[PDB]
Amino acid sequence: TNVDLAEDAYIYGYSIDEAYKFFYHTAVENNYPLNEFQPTINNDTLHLMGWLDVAAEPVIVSVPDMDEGRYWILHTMDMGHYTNAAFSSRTRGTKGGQFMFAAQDWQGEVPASVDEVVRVDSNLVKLMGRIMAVNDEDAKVALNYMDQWNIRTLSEYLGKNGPKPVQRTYPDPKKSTWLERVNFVLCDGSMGNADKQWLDKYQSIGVEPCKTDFTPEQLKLAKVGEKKGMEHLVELAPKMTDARTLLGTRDTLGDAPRDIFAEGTYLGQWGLPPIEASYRKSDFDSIGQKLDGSKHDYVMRFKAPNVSEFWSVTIYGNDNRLMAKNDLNRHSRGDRTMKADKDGYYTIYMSANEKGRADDPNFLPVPEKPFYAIMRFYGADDAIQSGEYQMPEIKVVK
Repeated sequence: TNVDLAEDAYIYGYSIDEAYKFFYHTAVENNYPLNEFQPTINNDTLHLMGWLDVAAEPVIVSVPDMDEGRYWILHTMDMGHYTNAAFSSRTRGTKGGQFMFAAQDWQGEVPASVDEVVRVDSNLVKLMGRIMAVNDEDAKVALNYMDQWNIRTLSEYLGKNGPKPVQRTYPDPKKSTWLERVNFVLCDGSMGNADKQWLDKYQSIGVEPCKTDFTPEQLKLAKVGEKKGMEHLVELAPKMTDARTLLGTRDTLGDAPRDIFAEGTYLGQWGLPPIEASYRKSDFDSIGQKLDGSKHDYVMRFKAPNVSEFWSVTIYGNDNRLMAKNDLNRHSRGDRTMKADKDGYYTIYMSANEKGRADDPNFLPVPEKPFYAIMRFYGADDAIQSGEYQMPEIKVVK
C-alpha cells in the first residue's frame, strides 16, 4: 500500500542517489574543481574526465577536428543517470566543434561560434571523453589532440564578466537519508520538471525538489522503501539481457519502467548507450570449463561482428580484474590489428606460450591463470545492442 509506494519511490530515487554518492566520493571529498578535466577498463582508448557545472551559466566544451579514422567520443550524463550527449566519430567523423551545455531553464542567446547546444536537466553533469590509440606511438598522436580539448564557461568563452560560480553545501552520504540526498540533487536543476510524471506519484513519500522537512511516517516509509527497493533490484539484476533498456537518454528511457532503468546503474553505472558501445564477457570455454591459460591453449574463430566503427577482445585476469603482464605487452586483438581469412573469418589463437608469436597478428597472449575475455563493439547493430548476438565461443585447442 504505502509500503508499495515507498518501494517504488526509492527505486525511482536510486539512480539519482547513487549518482550523487559517486559524485560525493569522487569530486567532493577529493575536492575536484568543476568545469575542468581532472576494473576491466578499455585497452582501446585514452580518456579525459571531469564534471561540468552549468548552474551559474552555460559551459562550452571545445573539441578539435580529429584525424581521419580515429575513434573519439564526448559523452555526458546527468545526475539522473541519463546520457544527454554523445558526440563522436561514429556520427561526425573527424568533425569536432564547440559544444555548449546549458541548464534547461537558461535564458540567453547562443554564440554564432557554437556548433551544438545541449540542454541539461541537472546543473552537474558527468563528462567523459575517449580517444582511440592503437599503439604507443599513435597514442602520442591522440595525446596531441586531447590536449586541445577544453572546457570554458560562456563568459570566459566570450571574454566577459560572468556570474560567480555556485557554491554548494553537500549532504554527507554516511549520515543523511536517501530522501535528503535525492531532494538535494532534484533541487539543483530542472529535474523536478523533467521527472514530473514520477515525482507526482511519490510526493507523499517525501521525494520532492528542495524538500528538507519530513514527518515521522515519511522517515519510516523511506527506510522500508530502501530495504524492499534494494532487495527487488538485487533479485531483478540477473534477469536483464537488453542493454537498450538499461542505458540511454531521456528520450528513450524517460518514461521507461524505473526498476529496469535502475538496473542500468546497478549493473554498469555511467555506461554508454549500446549504440555507441556494447560489450560481452566470457569466463568459460565452449564446454563449461573456466578459462585458464595454465591448463589449455584456446582458439576463437568467427565472422566479423556487425559494427560500424570497430571491435576488440581484451584479456583480463580473474584475480585482479586487470590486464595481465606478458612479454609482448599485447592484451587485445581486433579488426584494427587483424585481417579476416579468405572467407572473412577472424581467428584468434590464445596461449601463455608467446615464443615466436611477435610476428603473429592473430595471436593473443593469455596468462598462466584463470582469465576472462571482454569483447567490445563500437557502432553495433540492433542484434548486438539487444543482447541477441552471442559472443563467439572460445574452444580448447588440442
